[PDB]
Amino acid sequence: MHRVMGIETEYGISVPHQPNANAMAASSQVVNAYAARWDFEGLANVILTNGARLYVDHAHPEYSTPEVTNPRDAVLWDKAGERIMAEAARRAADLPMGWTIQLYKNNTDNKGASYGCHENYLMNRSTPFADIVRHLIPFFVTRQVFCGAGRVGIGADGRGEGFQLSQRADFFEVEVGLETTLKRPIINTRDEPHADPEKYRRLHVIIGDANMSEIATYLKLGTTALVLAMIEDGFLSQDFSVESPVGALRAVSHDPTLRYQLRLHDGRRLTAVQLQMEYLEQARKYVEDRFGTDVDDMTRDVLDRWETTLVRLADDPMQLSRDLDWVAKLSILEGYRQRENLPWSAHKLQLVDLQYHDVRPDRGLYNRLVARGRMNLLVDEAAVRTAMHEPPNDTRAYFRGRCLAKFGAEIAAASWDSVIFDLPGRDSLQRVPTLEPLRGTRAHVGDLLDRCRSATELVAALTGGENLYFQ
Amino acid sequence: DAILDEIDDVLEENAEEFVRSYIQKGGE
Ligand SMILES: Nc1ncnc2c1ncn2[C@@H]1O[C@H](COP(=O)(O)OP(=O)(O)O)[C@@H](O)[C@H]1O
Ligand SMILES: [Mg+2]
Ligand SMILES: [Mg+2]
Ligand SMILES: [Mg+2]
Ligand SMILES: [Mg+2]
Ligand SMILES: [Mg+2]
Repeated sequence: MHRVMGIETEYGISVPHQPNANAMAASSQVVNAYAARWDFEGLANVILTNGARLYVDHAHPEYSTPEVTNPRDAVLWDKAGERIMAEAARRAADLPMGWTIQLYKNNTDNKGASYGCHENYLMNRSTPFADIVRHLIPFFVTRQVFCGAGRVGIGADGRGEGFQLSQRADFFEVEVGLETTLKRPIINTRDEPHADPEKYRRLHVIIGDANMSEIATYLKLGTTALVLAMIEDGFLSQDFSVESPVGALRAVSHDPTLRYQLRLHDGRRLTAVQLQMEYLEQARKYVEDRFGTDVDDMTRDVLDRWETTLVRLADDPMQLSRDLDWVAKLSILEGYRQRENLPWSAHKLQLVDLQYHDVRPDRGLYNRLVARGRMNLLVDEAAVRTAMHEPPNDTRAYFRGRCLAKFGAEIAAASWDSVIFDLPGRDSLQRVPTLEPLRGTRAHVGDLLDRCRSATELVAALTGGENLYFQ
Repeated sequence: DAILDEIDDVLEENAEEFVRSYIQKGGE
């Protein structure tokens, strides 16, 4: 099983003791200090040689992975984004302005502002949206039991005291809608696949916290992809719908003892962990029914880790302190509460909540846990460093990233669905559409790119071959 | 434990001022 997917992360940005600084200028310094331009057809907005987008969005620097086909690669190129952000801030410190810029891979300032970590999944256009909604809402209400990054403060304005599973939960207000910045919906309806809209839907998911833990990001993307396969195939016969799902999202988040019971329309009363176990059981039956034991290793691994995590959550969540963000964070928080007799209103607990997500290797608390061997990893650092500058081989990001690496000077602009060349001795720009996400791969264009010594040679060889290499 | 000492070594200075001044623009 594969599925085209990508992750967009808006980073928190802080520039203390700089009265000239504003969020837009600081975000631009980050984007510009790291590094062709984006093809909208005015903010700092670049495509990287790994096929990712790095740009200023809503006064935050944002990193959007290249298109990938599986959740391990999603983790890998998303983690590369953290390294890119850290390096970009270090390079911005060398700009004439000399600002010390701090970046946070989180989702709130604990004072009423939230910013987004969006997941994108490619789906069949034919899948009816009412089934997408009714099967995903209960899954999204409950997957925070392993996806949550943890938060100190209850309520969007942070005025209630205590710890909760997720940063995003208090900001959601409706079940379905177009919004992403206010009155946020559990299911966002925007459908912009940057691909053939007769074939594909792009599902745009906005409810997840950004995760530091690679295991959490892996489960977030991998379990969702399995549930989408069941929805596409019409496999789910049960009704998982719950009463008052927005209220249930908040109540689940606000109970880190994991005992709150959802009230299902069919009469059942299940905790969030129990409802997740129902989705896991169906996913196991789905994979057995479709493939037998001919299951690909990554699908088997996602199922095994999903089940193991849910079993441990129902047994004792604190045994997952090396795997899940909210557990790792809560373990530090409770350590200080015990050592220093701190109430939940203590400012030191707020600082731990935020600094956990600092991208600096020397100062971010998640990064310190990794350095001390107190966090389980999924990928190794050498591969993360390579993914900062090399694209995935099995999507159209391959063509995009390799063109920029090899012919960057002659790339006028690029986007998810095109690369635009500026060739010497030509008054017109050459737009190469890359409309299919699973074409333009190394298997399609790698040898061609190897043997072309100039962008003029490449565009010549691609001419009239659009319906071979890219669609 | 050992890890709370490592965290204490790296926490931002002026913790109450740092938390109060962490104010972000809304995003998506
Ligand atoms: N056809 C597709 N299906 C699924 N994901 C896609 C597709 N095309 C692009 N993506 C992913 O969607 C994300 C789009 O990021 P971005 O350009 O920030 O979107 P937006 O303009 O909606 O904020 C990227 O992670 C990218 O890899
Ligand atoms: Mg975006
Ligand atoms: Mg955005
Ligand atoms: Mg509405
Ligand atoms: Mg747009
Ligand atoms: Mg966006």
